[PDB]
Amino acid sequence: LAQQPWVEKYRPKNLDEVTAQDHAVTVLKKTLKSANLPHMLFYGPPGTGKTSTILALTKELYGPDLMKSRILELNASDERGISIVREKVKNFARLTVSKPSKHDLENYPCPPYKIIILDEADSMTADAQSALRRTMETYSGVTRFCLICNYVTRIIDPLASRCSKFRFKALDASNAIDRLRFISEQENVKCDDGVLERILDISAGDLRRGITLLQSASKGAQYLGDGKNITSTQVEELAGVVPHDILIEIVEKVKSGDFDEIKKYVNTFMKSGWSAASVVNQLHEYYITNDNFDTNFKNQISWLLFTTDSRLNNGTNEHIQLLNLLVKISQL
Amino acid sequence: LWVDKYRPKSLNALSHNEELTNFLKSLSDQPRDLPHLLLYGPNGTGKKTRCMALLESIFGPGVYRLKIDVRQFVTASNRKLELNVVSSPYHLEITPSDMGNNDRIVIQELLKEVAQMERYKCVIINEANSLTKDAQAALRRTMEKYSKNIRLIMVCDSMSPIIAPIKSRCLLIRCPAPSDSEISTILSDVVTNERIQLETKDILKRIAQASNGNLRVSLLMLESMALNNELALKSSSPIIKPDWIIVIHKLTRKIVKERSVNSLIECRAVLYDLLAHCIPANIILKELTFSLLDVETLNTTNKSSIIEYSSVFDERLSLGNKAIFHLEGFIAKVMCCLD
Amino acid sequence: EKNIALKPFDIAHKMLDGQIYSDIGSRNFTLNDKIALYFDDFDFTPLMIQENYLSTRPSVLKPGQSHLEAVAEAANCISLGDIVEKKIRSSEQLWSLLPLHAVLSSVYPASKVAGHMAGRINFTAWLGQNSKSAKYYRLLQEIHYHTRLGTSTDKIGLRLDYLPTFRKRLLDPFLKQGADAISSVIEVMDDYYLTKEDWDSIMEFFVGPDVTTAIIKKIPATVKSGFTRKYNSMTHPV
Amino acid sequence: LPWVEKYRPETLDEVYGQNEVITTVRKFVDEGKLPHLLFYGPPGTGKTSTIVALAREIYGKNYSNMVLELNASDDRGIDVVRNQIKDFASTRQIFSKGFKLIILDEADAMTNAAQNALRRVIERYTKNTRFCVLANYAHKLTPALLSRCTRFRFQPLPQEAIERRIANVLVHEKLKLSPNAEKALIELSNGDMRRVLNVLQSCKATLDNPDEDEISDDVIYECCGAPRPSDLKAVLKSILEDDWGTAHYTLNKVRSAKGLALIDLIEGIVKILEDYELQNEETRVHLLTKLADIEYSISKGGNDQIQGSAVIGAIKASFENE
Amino acid sequence: LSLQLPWVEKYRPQVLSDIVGNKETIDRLQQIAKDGNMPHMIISGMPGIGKTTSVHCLAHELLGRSYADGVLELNASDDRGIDVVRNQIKHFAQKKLHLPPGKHKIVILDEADSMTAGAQQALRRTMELYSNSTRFAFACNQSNKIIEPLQSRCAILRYSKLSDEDVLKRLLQIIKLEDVKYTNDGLEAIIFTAEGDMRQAINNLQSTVAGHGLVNADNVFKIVDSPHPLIVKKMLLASNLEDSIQILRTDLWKKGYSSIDIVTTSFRVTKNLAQVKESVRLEMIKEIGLTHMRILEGVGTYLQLASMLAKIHKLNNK
Ligand SMILES: Nc1nc2c(ncn2[C@@H]2O[C@H](COP(=O)(O)OP(=O)(O)O)[C@@H](O)[C@H]2O)c(=O)[nH]1
Ligand SMILES: Nc1ncnc2c1ncn2[C@@H]1O[C@H](COP(=O)(O)OP(=O)(O)O)[C@@H](O)[C@H]1O
Ligand SMILES: Nc1ncnc2c1ncn2[C@@H]1O[C@H](COP(=O)(O)OP(=O)(O)O)[C@@H](O)[C@H]1O
Repeated sequence: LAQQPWVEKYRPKNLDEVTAQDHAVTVLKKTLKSANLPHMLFYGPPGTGKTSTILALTKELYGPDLMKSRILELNASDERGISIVREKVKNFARLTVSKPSKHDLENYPCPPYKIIILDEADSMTADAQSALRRTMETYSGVTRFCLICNYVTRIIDPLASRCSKFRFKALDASNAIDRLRFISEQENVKCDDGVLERILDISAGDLRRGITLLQSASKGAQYLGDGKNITSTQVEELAGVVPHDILIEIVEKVKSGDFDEIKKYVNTFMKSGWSAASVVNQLHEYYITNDNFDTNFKNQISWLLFTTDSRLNNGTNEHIQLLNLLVKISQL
Repeated sequence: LWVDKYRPKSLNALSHNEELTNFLKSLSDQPRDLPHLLLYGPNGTGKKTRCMALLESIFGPGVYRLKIDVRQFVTASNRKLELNVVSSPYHLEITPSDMGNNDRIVIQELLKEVAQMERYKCVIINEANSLTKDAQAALRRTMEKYSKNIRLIMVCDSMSPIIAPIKSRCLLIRCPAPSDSEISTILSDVVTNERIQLETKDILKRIAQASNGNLRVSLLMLESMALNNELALKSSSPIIKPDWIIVIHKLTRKIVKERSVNSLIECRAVLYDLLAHCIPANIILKELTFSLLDVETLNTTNKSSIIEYSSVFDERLSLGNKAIFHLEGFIAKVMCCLD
Repeated sequence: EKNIALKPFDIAHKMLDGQIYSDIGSRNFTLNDKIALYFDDFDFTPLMIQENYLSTRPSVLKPGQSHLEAVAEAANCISLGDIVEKKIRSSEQLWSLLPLHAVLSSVYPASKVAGHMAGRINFTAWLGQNSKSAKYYRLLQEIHYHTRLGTSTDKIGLRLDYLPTFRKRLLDPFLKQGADAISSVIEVMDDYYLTKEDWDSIMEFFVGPDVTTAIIKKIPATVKSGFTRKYNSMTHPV
Repeated sequence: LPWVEKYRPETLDEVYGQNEVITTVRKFVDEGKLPHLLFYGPPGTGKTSTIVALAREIYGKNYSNMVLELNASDDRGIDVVRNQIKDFASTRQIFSKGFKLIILDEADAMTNAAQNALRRVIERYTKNTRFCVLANYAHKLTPALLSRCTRFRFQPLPQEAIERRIANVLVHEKLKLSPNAEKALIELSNGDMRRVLNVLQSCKATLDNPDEDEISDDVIYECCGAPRPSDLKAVLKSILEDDWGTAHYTLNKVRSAKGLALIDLIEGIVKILEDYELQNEETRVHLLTKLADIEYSISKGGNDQIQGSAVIGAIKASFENE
Repeated sequence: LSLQLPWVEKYRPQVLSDIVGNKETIDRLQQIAKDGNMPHMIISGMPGIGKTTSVHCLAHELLGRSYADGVLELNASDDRGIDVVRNQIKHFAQKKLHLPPGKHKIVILDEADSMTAGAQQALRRTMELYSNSTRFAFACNQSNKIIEPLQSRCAILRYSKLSDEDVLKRLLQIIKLEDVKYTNDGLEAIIFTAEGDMRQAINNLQSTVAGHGLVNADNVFKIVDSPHPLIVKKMLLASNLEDSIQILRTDLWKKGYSSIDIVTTSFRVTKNLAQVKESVRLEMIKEIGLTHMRILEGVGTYLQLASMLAKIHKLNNK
């Protein structure tokens, strides 16, 4: 087949192929049984199957052929704000509804409305969501909106009231690793022990990021050409994750507490090119979930890490911020 | 200059980071399926050289037939903008951060023009980490749209300012700075090519250590030292440092020696002199901080206070507008903690 | 009319007076009056305060507080006021933050170091330095445009790393060889598409011990005349 | 039809709360006069309700031929809606009352140029048309636009009147509402009657058996998409009592499963902590300062896990002061 | 009450001697009217300081009571466009009118900052074309938005925020022109709300007179949208943090007041807290401004106000 992202390639086709989402799948099947389809609001952890399930529902509603004409997939995270997204929605709604063929009508319901899908709707501002609600109520006759978001509480009350809400449970690690293993076996990807587990850990359970990272690792293995199994260090390099050995060395340097030793180690470390934000994230993960530190140490170090992350997010010098963070922790 | 005369013009001519060279050679073996690249690492390590070497491996030596042109763009309020675009018969190089916040429209217009004019043409974006978030979103949209004819090779020093959506669509490649042995080998090759007399090879090791892994800095330092010593480097030959670094070290010694308001006024004068001659404020702050931390007379408490104030005022510089306001505050805070 | 130029000096002198910061002086001259003093000329008052707040002899020092600590606090507040000013000038609707900028840039920093003016109220030097920095950045941009093909660096890298070495190839040979180094200097300039104007501009970027004004002045006029004559007598790459 | 339109009162007798505004408006209706009016305040106070009540009391059966309602947020912008205003002002009828009436809603959501256009239009048609401007705040408008219309500030309705209206809606719609659901709805809508009616109508639709089922507070919170107090209380209890690992796990699990943003979680936890009886005031000072800093940092982006652990540490550290 | 022209224009002055704001501007305008040589002028400043009224008075002081063609006012940000406004200006300037020697026409360019560089250059060309009979006064927001070729020929008048004394002096005119029953607290409240804004002060006075007639603080702040300064003062000066938070939550946040209004009123009240040492007032103002900046960046929550109160309480109790 032609080159295609593995995220789009391995989306479930129909509702019956969505795993670990039986509650939302059942409610959506019941809604599909009814002729009227209300506005929908898909929320849950990222990479659980929101877009996959809405696409499967659309394909069951319209059929594989008519689906492309009745769907406007938009992402609300793009800049220029309300104007572009609302103008595109208005143009799609004012566009004449495509006439289904004889085959489409006899085999699929082909309802007379066109589904509009907004991704990352929670990132919209309050004014943007109010304008979206205005647009939804203006063209409510011929368009049904589906909002995909991670947090339902970020959606304003007037907009959330108009939409039936479907909660997607976070994927069990077993289900995610089984899906990744199936994808790897289908694509003939050689992996060592714990490579898929490492991919899931790096992606924090996000199956979308896990699939993307697996595809990148497969491409890197093809580039290497040796035919050997993909290793954990390769996926760590691809994801921009500092090796655990360097993190342990940083922890030991902090524990010793010498200012000059810490400064020298940070100077050496900044030459390797590892991202400082990744170091801060991994230090947070190591220290917070460690049973060898008491409550007061974690109370202080959480604020230290928060301050360092806030300063790093402002576009500052990584070397100075990392050195300050490591020096402050060594004094705890 | 020797830094430019002996720059590797091909993937075979690279001498350090062998694994990265092998990876880049494999990428050129399949030109059709070339992914978008994001190259990150310390400054002066060979990122641009490797970009050009990969381009030469794909398209041939014609990538080095570079010509420069000025493209004129217009924005909403008829503000004519000019951007310098270095072009070849095969690729383009742009630095949209030169346009400030107007980088978004420039990127959109130029990428649309290149896509319309078109197997594909590579666009190299320098200082990708300093792009605005809106510009990065526009770059992601152009990646999604014109991926058939446009392949992006972004170069940055830190990958953190890059937005997450871009990172997923690009191949992250890490360029560690060369070790001291590799820098010494490169300098040895340069001095053998230029016929420079060396009393001992330890001179090259000292130059490598003084450069702190910056290959460009080490090469330029070697050239400067050779010219000073009549093309004959001795074991007693001093390491030559740039003028601004010498000024900053003098300022550090002045701050450590005396801590008073008059000293602060004279430090203000020195900082004005440095800023007026195209020395960036962040560079001044970093050099001043790391010169202060190297003073032997200071104790642990003083150094901790210095690094904390450096972090605070680095954030304030990034969020600020007038550079001299923050550097003076940092120096004033440092003087109080030492006294 | 003609006293407009003297108005920022009067405002800076009045706001740094330590009398109006004592209890009686505060009662006679309230905080509203000080913010109004800022708003008399809001373009120059923050600059004048930042310029002149090191030249005072503080009389409002707290017990156990030195002059340097008050200066550090004033500088910290001035930095915060600069951040506020940047946020104000960004967009246009943030004019409501003008009193906050007044306090953070003019009133509060003056409160810490208020006293007797030890000398004279000097006009702000930030405007001239900003113009000088802009001019030198334009010159650096032009030089980078000329030398971009031959060098692998950005503009800042060109200033920090390349230019110190260019000095040893474009100016140092004149000191040791005289007019005999004209050919080598021209050859180096040709390799980077550097004109005589670029050669003049490059020598203006050096600071500290590397200043070239006196060194260039000490070069014999015959050497410079021969250099420019030889440059004008031959064609150059463009 | 939306329940907002269905239960909009047809006469001034059914309006509550704003006794002074009702009396002043009733004087205008009794005398048959209609001057320029400016109604402003929190949403859901009954501005449009009062104006339509007075218009239907004055004009009567010919309400459609006398008035026109407009929204400043419509797709037509400002020029096209001004053209519509001109077209309505140029309407000719066989018989008509003293003046026309045009309703402009959300006037404060327009640029100063649109306010200038409205200023230049208001006195243009005074001879045969009267203008009313609706907004959330009056001082937020440009001063010259403020002076063209009579000031009438609207204040949030008392809770007793809101409860009476909710009971009336319940008995009219044959809805069964738990008292806890009533308290949750009143707290969430904080006096906005439009929010109350919209949530009540939407909750009825979600009932598989609307004729016999009862709406619980869980249904209300699901419909509004708001953090449940029970979840926030559980998170706070885990933070205060359990160790760091348990608190971190509980916070992440709850706010990922229930889909609560970290900023909304912080807001809810702050609201809950206000009722706590703390012996030391430094506890409150540290809590407020640290939580505000974290909330500000969240708006700029940053690491989400780090911010969550920062919230946990800020809450734990402050309570060390007892 | 019947249909009345608003007092923002009904009782506008018609002579330069009856204007109190910007005494330097008054002196210069009187001198220019006496001399008869009208120069170019920039009168940019914050809105509501009555620059349009001042130039309107200046026109009829330079000339006689002639207004039909000698005085023109227009908005540079008009919906009709820059070209239409420029054409109207050219038509007015080229329109012949009986002018006394030296008494040139005056054109007021309200909101002149909207003019681009090319539009400003075209306006300069038009001014040079009609320099023998026309002069320009620019009523824009900012002087820095006007190009140097225009500014070099203008007599720079740096209009700034009016002081409370000027506001009181100007409002005394309306006070004596209207049958006002009032108390000192009411006038103090009216001056407090405007804060140097003449148009806002006049509008608030007219609204208070229309609504209640009597001018007392309670009715004035029942008219005004801003939170009552007494409530904010009680919130700020409370010796116990829980009392401050309780006052906030009950009287300000639950009353529908926006966070912006709350921080603005807190900033205004803290400036005038004469019973508190000025250093403490400066610290409190710094905290209030920090929370104001946080609100203007889009946070604007109740937690920010609570933290502001906590920091102010920490400062007060040391
Ligand atoms: N001999 C040699 N020189 C190198 C190599 N890599 C980089 N350099 C030198 O390093 C200098 C600066 O590298 P540059 O392209 O600016 O990398 P960047 O600034 O980090 O993107 C170039 O002038 C090269 O001469 C290498 O592999 N071999
Ligand atoms: N329940 C599921 N069953 C099978 N695959 C899934 C499921 N959820 C996610 N995926 C995988 O994740 C990828 C895309 O995830 P997506 O549904 O876009 O995440 P999100 O829920 O954030 O929209 C698809 O390739 C799909 O194979
Ligand atoms: N004081 C009140 N008395 C009775 N009903 C009210 C009152 N205020 C609001 N309502 C109800 O709220 C509904 C819509 O309120 P509305 O007037 O649209 O709010 P807004 O003032 O934002 O326009 C109306 O149907 C009305 O029945």
